[PDB]
Amino acid sequence: VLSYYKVDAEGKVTKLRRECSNPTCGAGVFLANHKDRLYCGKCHSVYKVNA
Amino acid sequence: ALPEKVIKAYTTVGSILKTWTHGKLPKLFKVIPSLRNWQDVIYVTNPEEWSPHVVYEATKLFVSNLTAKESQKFINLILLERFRDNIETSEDHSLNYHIYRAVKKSLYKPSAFFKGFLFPLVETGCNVREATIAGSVLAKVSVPALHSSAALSYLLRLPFSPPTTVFIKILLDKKYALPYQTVDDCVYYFMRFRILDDGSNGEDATRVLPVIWHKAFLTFAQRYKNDITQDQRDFLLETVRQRGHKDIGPEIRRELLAGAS
Amino acid sequence: AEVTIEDALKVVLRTALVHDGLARGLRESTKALTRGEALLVVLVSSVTEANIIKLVEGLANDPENKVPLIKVADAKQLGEWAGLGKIDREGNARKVVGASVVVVKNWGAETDELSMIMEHFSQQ
Repeated sequence: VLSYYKVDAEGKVTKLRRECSNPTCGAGVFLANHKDRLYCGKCHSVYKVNA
Repeated sequence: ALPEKVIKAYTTVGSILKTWTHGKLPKLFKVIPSLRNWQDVIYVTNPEEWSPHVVYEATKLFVSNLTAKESQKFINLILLERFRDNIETSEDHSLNYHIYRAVKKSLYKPSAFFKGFLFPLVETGCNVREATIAGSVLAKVSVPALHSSAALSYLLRLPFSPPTTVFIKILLDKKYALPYQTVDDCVYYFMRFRILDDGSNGEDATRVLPVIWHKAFLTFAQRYKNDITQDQRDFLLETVRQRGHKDIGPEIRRELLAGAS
Repeated sequence: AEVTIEDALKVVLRTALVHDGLARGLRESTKALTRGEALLVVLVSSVTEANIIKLVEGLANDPENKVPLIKVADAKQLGEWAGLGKIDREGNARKVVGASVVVVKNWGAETDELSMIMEHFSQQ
């Protein structure tokens, strides 16, 4: 259930609400809405930042 | 590659794993299957002395992350031996409920399951209890056509035993429109149980045949009466008229007469 | 139709179904589209939302390698070009329901049908 691929034009996928950096896997999806507690998907490099 | 590490920290972790209550098995345990050398790492944690919650979170971790060749070695080395030890050591010789989980959680990709568990089991040391428990295992979970037909034909390439006949019945319960070579394996399987002339076919057709053969061959007569050729119908009716059951036999004859095309 | 073309994708979706690399969905076709190791990736662009259209135009036509174009629409018959059926022609009685747009990694079939519509017809 996603309509969040408003992407940049011609043509590559560079994403607002920026992605993750980890060799463990692909890490080509967003890191989006957070509120006083974060959760960066996958198992890259934690990321205990503020919201 | 054939190197390793210094610790030897999984003795301290594995001593904690023997007293583990519930939840998620710890973060130092979560890094075992990622190694190529996971086999020697897990043997430090004493896998034969676990609790079933460790069995669940562990088996959930190992099956859903190792490759099918690696999960083949995991099930072949451990879960098969843990399965037969859970049958043998238990004085009721039955399955625990908490051994009534992770196992067919692990079955949803049946390739590594069949390469690890089923194919050594039915070819070595299979009996009526493993056909009752594992017979209850095969029917409840998802399976595609290729594994059912291939493992079914692997059952049909075996000599006669009622525990194998249970698994044949369970695979005949799924009622899939089989490819014709699997159908011909079923017909060529069930033809040789009648008493032929010439010589001996060989000793398995002259022995008494239990009710499970009439139930599985009954199920094949029910679903597969409209997908077999007429010569196969006449040959299986020839098998029925020599080796039919007192009650199931004429019903198999009636369902084979009820078929067409 | 009675000639030797269009029938690659009919069979390459059987030989490439062997390796189970069919990244098929909105978010998760990008799994096989985070690299260009996929080769013959069919696409449609006509239902709703105008999003994956824009994704296919940029994953198919990036300035680097992996630049095919095989636009062919009507994904509800693309199940019929896929391998949902275990047909045995008069035997099927099976799950007829849909098997839509694929992302083909690990081809399985070797230069016989594929060069007909890819090489002979799309790339010069």
